[PDB]
Amino acid sequence: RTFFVGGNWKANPKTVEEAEKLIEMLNGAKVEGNVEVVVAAPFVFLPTLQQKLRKDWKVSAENVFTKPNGAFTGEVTVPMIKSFGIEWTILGHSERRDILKEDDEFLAAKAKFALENGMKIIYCCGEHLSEREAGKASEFVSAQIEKMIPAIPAGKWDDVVIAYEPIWAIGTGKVASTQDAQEMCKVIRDILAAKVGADIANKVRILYGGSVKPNNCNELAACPDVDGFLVGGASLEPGFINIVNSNVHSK
Amino acid sequence: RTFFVGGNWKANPKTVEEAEKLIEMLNGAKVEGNVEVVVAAPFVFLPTLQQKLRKDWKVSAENVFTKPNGAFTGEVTVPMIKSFGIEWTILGHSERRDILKEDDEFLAAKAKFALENGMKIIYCCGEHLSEREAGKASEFVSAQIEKMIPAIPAGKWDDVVIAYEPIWAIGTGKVASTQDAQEMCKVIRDILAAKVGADIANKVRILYGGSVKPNNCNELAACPDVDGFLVGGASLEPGFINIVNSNVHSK
Ligand code: NA
Ligand code: NA
Ligand code: NA
Ligand code: NA
Repeated sequence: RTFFVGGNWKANPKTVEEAEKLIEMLNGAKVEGNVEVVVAAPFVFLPTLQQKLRKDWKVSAENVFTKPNGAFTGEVTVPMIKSFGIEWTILGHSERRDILKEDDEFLAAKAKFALENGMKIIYCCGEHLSEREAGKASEFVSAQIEKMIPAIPAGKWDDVVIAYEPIWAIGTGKVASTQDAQEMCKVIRDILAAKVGADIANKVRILYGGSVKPNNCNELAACPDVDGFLVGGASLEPGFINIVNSNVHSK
Repeated sequence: RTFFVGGNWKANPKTVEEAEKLIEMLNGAKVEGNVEVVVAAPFVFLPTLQQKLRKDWKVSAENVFTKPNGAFTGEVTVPMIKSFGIEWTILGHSERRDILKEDDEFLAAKAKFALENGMKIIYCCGEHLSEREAGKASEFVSAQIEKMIPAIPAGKWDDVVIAYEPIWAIGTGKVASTQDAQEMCKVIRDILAAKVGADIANKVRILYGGSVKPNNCNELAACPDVDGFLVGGASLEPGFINIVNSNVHSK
C-alpha cells in the first residue's frame, strides 16, 4: 500500500497571504521515498491551493455537503469542488462530529454521494475517553465503520482512505503511545477483513490521525498497520516535510 | 434608509464556470434608483466573485464560524473572508438553524465576533408554522432578536441588517401575503424601538426574506417597513435585476 500523508490545515491560516506563503514552502520540499501527499485547506483557499500547489500532490476539501446543490445556505458541494479539479475531501473529522454535531447517518450519506460522484475520501473515525477507559474502543470504532461500509459503492474502495483519531487523547489529559496507534489501525483493518474481505482490507490505507510531529513520525510510520497520517498542526509548519518523509521507515 | 437587496445564491451554482457566467450577467445590469446590493455565494466561489463582481456591489459570505482560526476542520472564519476584502456575511439563515442545527447562542456568538472584527452582517430570524398558526409569531421573533441584541457592540448598528424569513411558508403548504411581510417587518422594527431605541430602529434595514420574484417585488418593496430583500432562487436569474430595481417603489 502506498504510504499516504494528508495535511489538514483545519481552519487555518487566517489570511490568503499566509496560505500562499505556506504553499510556496511546500512547493520547494524534497520528498524522499514513495508517498501519496494530499493537502486539505479551508474552502476559500482551495482555488489558490489548486492553482499553485505542486502538481505531484493533490488538494482536498475539509468537508462537503450531501447534495449536488440547492437550498443549503453556507454549504459547499462536491460539484463545486470538482469544478476546480479538486479530487479529495475529508469527511467525519472529530471536530465536525463533535462541534458541528455531524452524526453517522449524515456522514454515511456524504461518503455515498462523494464516491458516487468520483471523489476520493479520507473518512475519519475514533473513540472517546469513556470507551477507551472501558476497553470498548474496538466496539465503538466497529460501529462507525459498519455505518460507513454500506455507503461505499462497488469498485470504489480504491478511493477510500480511513483515518483513526484517538479522540480520547485530544484535550482529555491522556496521551497516545505508538503501540496504541498500531493497535487501533489493526483493529480497523481486521474489521474490514471480517466485513468486506481480506483483498479490500489489504488495499485500504489506514492512517493515524492523532498528534503527529517530527519527533514521533518515524516510530509511528514503522508500525505495520499504520499506512500514513492525517496531520493536524504540523501541516502548517516546515516539519510537515519530515512527516511526509517518514514513509521510508514504513514497510 | 437606503433600500437593500442581498442575493443569496445558497449552495449554487454547481460549477465555477456557471458562477462566472452569472457574474458577467450581473455586471451588465442597469440599476435604477438608489439601492445597496450585496451578493452572497458559496465559499469556494467567493474569491472569483470578489475579483470579478462590479465594484458598486459588495460580496458576502453565506456563513462564518465564531473564532478567528483553529481546530475547526471544515469551517471558514472572518479573517479568511476579510483577507479577500469581503465585508459581509449572512448569519442565522433558516436553512442553517434547521438543517445544520445552529442555535441562538451559536448565532449570537457569531454576530458578536463578526461585528467586533469589522464585518457587516445580515442576521436572519423568523417563526415556524406552529407559532404562526398559534398567533405567537411576534413572541417567537422577539425572543430571537433579544438573543441577538446583546451581541451588537456599541456603534455597530449601522453594520447590521435583519432579514425576516417566514419559515411557516417554506415547504409547509402555506403562502405569505404582502400584508404578512409588512406586518412582521414592523413587528421587528417595534421590538428594536422598545429594546434599543427609536434612533436605532429608524436606521436598521429590515428585509423580507420569503419568496421574492419579479411578480411580487414591486408590491413588497412598497410596504413601509420592508427595506429590501434577501432573495433566494431569483438571485441566480435575470429577474434579480427586477428585484434590485424594485427600490423605486419603496419610499
Ligand atoms: Na475504482
Ligand atoms: Na507502517
Ligand atoms: Na459604526
Ligand atoms: Na418599503
